[PDB]
Amino acid sequence: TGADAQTIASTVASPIEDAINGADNMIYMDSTSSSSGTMSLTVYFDIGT
Amino acid sequence: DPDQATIDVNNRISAATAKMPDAVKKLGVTVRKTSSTTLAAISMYSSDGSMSAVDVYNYITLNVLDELKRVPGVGDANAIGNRNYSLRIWLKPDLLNKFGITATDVISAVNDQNAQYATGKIGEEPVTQKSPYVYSITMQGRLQNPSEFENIILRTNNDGSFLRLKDVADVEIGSQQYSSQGRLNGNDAVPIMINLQSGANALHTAELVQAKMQELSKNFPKGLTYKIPYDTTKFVIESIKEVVKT
Amino acid sequence: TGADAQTIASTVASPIEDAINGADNMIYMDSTSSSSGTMSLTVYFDIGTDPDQATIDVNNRISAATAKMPDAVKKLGVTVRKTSSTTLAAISMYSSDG
Amino acid sequence: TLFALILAIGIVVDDAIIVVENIDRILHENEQISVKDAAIQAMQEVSSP
Amino acid sequence: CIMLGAIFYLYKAVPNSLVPEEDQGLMISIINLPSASALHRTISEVDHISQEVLKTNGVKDAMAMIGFDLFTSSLKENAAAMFIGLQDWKDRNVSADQIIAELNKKFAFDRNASSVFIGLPPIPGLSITGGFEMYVQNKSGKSYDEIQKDVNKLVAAANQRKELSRVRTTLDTTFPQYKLIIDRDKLKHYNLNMQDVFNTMNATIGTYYVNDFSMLGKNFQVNIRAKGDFRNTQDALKNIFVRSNDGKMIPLDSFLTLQRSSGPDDVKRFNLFPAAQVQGQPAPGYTSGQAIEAIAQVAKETLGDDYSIAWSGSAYQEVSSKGTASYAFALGMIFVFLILAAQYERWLIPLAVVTAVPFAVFGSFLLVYLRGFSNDIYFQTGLLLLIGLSAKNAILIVEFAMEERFKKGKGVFEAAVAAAKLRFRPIIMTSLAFTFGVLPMIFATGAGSASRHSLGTGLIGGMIAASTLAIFFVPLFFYLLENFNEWLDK
Amino acid sequence: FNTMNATIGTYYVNDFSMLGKNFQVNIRAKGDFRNTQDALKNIFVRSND
Amino acid sequence: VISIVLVLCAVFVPVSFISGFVGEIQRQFALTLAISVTISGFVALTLTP
Amino acid sequence: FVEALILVIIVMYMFLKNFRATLIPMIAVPVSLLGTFAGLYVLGFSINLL
Repeated sequence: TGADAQTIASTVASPIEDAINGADNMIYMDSTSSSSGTMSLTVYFDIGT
Repeated sequence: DPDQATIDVNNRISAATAKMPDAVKKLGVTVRKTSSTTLAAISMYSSDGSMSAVDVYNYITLNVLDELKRVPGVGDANAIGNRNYSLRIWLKPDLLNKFGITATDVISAVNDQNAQYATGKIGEEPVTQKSPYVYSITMQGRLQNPSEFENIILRTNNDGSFLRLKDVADVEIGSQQYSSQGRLNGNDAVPIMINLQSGANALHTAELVQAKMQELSKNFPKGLTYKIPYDTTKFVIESIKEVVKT
Repeated sequence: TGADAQTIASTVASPIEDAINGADNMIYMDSTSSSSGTMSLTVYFDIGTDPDQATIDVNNRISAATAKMPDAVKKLGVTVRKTSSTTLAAISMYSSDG
Repeated sequence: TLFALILAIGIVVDDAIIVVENIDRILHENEQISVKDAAIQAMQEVSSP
Repeated sequence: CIMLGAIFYLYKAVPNSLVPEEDQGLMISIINLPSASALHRTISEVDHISQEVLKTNGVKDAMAMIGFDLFTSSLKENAAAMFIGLQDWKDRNVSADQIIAELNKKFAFDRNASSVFIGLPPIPGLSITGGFEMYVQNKSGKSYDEIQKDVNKLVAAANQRKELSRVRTTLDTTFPQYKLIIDRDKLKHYNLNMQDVFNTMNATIGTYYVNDFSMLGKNFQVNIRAKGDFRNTQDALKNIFVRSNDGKMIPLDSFLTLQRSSGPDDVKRFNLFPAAQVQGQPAPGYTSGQAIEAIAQVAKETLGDDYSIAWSGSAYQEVSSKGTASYAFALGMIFVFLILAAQYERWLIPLAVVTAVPFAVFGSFLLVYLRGFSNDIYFQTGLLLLIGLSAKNAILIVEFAMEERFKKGKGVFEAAVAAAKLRFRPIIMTSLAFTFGVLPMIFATGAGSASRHSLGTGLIGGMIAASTLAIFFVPLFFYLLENFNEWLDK
Repeated sequence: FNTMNATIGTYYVNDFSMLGKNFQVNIRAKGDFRNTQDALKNIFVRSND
Repeated sequence: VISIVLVLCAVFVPVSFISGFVGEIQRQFALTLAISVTISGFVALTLTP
Repeated sequence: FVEALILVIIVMYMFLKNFRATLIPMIAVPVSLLGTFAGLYVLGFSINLL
């Protein structure tokens, strides 16, 4: 809370996304970041895991 | 599956650590896989009377109990009572007020004079003046024996002398807690309760327990003996022999 | 960050007293506390163990052993990493003369 | 499982003795036939049961 | 039967080994400047050693990790490890055996910085292909300056005689340090708190991490630290101040009088207790298994009533358990005998097929004796293939001998000869199509030649003696056992 | 709160080491009171004055 | 030929029952040869003739 | 593999004399080894040094 919408995706989502990438049976992921302080990152996996 | 169910509970504790009080977060909610019953119960005592009872608890929390937690299959091996010795500070409200010292003065003085902090190294790298060697810095900030704790000085008097902690309190290595004791046929004995996993082989693991206890028995001091009078698997062994007979 | 290796030896004694876990898993473990500022605690598990199972098991317990840690370490970070994976290839990166 | 094995002692020999007994019937009713051929005539009778 | 005794001596007189080392273009160097030392002086020596290793005609590329000691897995500034890559065997004219014997002789007996050159093992499981890796614990909890004085009783005597020749320990409390001595009377007489004086010391002659800042997306640390020139001195603590409670600034030279001392740089805890790592390897002739049984015996003698002779590394995987290598071969033979007894319809006939196996192990253990090899596991691998092939041909031989004696009606003598006459053509043409097939392994020129030079030298001599020495005796045992079987009719 | 928890109850404070393992330092007033109302007479805490 | 497969697998499979560090290497060789003997043995009495 | 396959070609022509006889092992050895790969795959193994 209290951060810009862009600073959340830059300082909170990036060390998370860069660390989750390379996971097993992962297809793609997206993270929405709002000025309300919320960072919602959903990681999608391959069908049948 | 014990593990599929375990890492399914985990994916609900971290999922619901948001609707959580902040004070329980810091100490951490712990999830583990262990049976709700007790597999066995070991008892250790002094066969003569020199080891007493609270001292035997320490021999367990130093040599015995740590090895019992690692034999294959056991889920938990807690010694009841928490009677391992702590460094107890016994304040006296009389002498605390004879010297105008509230208990908070002893709290910060002990918390500050007993802790250990980071120091650093001497002459590492962002240097232009050449350094031949490089040295580490040992610290030694904790206090080992109770005498050093008595000298925790709460107040510095203007006449050079200091108001030490012993002048308002008593220091002794006693016990983390004496809320419980233990008996074995009337003798002062320390109880150790051994748990089983969520789906291990009670016959297998409980036999490895007695085998490990026999290994640690070779290093017992003086008249320190042990007996395991409660074992829910010995009935299984004695009932297996009956079927071979049948 | 700082600390004589004797002090780091008293911040590894908390995960050491914590990484005593495993239903069908652990054999032994060795920690090396260094004056260089780091401590590497290597836990070996019994052969024939799912490395993902061994990783999630040892990692689940440290989340409860962090309350007794100094603040200079909780601030920096404690990391677990499976090391039974086969090492493929290594790469060296440098700038020649430039 | 150990209860079923003691239970099996009295059923495992059910088929064995139910054929050996029929060999004795043929022998006490046929002085001519030989033992090796009597076992042949036995399995002719007590195989369906 | 005399040949059977020749196999007992052939087996007892060959070196019992495990796997053989081979020339895979790879080199490692453990550079160790004297203890403590400095980083820049290690750099001055790393770029000096990485220059003369490129001088050899069989070296291709090199790279080093300055400031990380592999002897301890820690990043000590006085050491470095170097990773060297050799040229391809099509270009290099020498192997790594004499290159190491040249380099570890040129450097390790000269420079002030010790540099031992070794090579990576072929299989990552073993720790030193022949030696051990054991830890010695202490439940009683004693000072490191005394446990150092106890491990010396073990290592110095383990190298005296007995069965080992290079028993090492990695515990060293004789590492230089600066022990700060506190004066609690002064620190509080000066009206100071200890959280303050050590928080300001971590910001001057130590690294202090305050917070992070934004740049290029990533958030990096910021660290307060005195300039290096006012920290490299012996007593740089003389110009660091702390704000007192009263308001005055107080020098740390009053109560923090620094002094030299000795203590371990890397403290290691193995299984909850302080422990020391012991590494080594046996003498030229001693086997690995008994060498692990050597330190165990001598450690029960020169230790105390609180030191657990714990085990780790590969020496623990061998100590863990026993009693399995036999009850698998035994049931294998029982299943072999029954599989054949159901085929030949006789009990005393499958023994003829079994007798044609000692020929394969005699010819296989003979060629590895003349060439001077050791029965590793790549050689015993082909020994399995030869028993499976020798016994295969022997099955068909006794099969046609049973067919000739009982279907065609020929006599035992005339059938034992007519059967070997039938099987002679295929046995030879398989051997010529197989001995010639795995013949390129004898003169193998490339990587992984440790296996093929022992695999080929094993199953080439085995194939010769299992299809020229063996094909004469399979009929004899049929002649002996079948005649004895017809005797039993009486 | 820390005064009552270090006189009537037991206080946590930092730990100490001996013989190997790390044990606790625990603070509690040795002044034992059969009752309780007299305890609050003698336990003090200085204010912001 | 059928007895060859039942007797060559009788010497390849048993050496796969040693759980030692050396035995786990030899399990690779043995079971590979056991697959070869069985598969090439099946091809021997079906595809070859 | 191809060397032992060619040695089979030579041994088959030397001991039987007809090229039609050397063509048959040229189909057994490929299919047998090829099928052995399917065995090593489904059973669980993988292609490695050993």
